[PDB]
Amino acid sequence: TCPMDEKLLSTVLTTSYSVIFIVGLVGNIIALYVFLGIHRKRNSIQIYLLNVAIADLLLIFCLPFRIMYHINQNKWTLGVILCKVVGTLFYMNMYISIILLGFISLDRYIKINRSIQQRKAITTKQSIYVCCIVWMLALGGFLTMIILTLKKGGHNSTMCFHYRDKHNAKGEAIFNFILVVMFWLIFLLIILSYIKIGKNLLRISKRRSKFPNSGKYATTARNSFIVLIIFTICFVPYHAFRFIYISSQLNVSSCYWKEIVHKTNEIMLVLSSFNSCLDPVMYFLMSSNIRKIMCQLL
Ligand SMILES: CCCCCCCC/C=C\CCCCCCCC(=O)OC[C@@H](COCC)OP(=O)(O)OC[C@H](N)C(=O)O
Repeated sequence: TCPMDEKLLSTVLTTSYSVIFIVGLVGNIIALYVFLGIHRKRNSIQIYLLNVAIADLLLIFCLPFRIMYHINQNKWTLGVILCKVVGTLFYMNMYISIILLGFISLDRYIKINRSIQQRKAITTKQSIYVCCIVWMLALGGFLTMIILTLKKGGHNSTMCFHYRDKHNAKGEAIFNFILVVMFWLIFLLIILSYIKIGKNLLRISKRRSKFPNSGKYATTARNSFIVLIIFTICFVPYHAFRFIYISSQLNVSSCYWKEIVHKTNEIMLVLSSFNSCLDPVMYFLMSSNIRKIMCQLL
């Protein structure tokens, strides 16, 4: 290996992940309470948000093991089993979050731009179907990768999450390439969905047929682009560098490349978990009723 100094990396990762842990924990607990407590009835969007809250709660649950490993001595005291379990559950949660984000955007685009009257709220059915399908497929992929790693591989060690070349497991390289291309497709769908939502609300505000509360359309138009840009800044960096990460991880290379690649990936993961901790606060603020509840309570 090439052991370059990483005390500053350890400190920044520990503090960032601890802040993300506390913020995402409080955000996701309050979000779960407001999705099961004060929402006796659920809509498709509320179902998808509840599942994003669950996925993110599991990501904040994954965080403390990462902070322990990074702060203790940058050494992994537990077995290779727990290493692979946490390292796989984290990515499982991230890509479940991203798929559910895409699904919310798609339903908002079918609800806002093209819906003329309503849908008679028959949407919770296929909402629960799609959420259960995606969760089961994600459990399938997570267990597949964890069993293909724990037994088929020959390499286990006493340190975790560190940079390891995937020449020992090319299946993981191809799995990550598949995941990156599908994330870019999902983000293309999100960008189409939210751009079209903003444009439709902008034109409707431009006509302004009915004078009363015609400005709420401006607020919603800004909110569409806000959530698109937050998702764009919190995810596109990581998945844009991941192509270079895979390309470097499956060829002969010097170590100096390896330190910069590893530390870039650490910062990008800090960003990704930052999104997973923001999203509940985003739903708290963007909803009129919840924002009024918070403002009158605070
Ligand atoms: C329609 C098909 C969609 C397919 C996915 C279904 C939903 C998603 C379900 C769960 C993802 C499971 C984890 C996948 C891991 C991909 C990323 C990756 O390569 O992580 C590797 C793990 C180690 O895994 C064993 C080889 O990395 P770590 O060692 O935990 O961290 C190393 C490094 N810090 C890094 O993360 O690059």
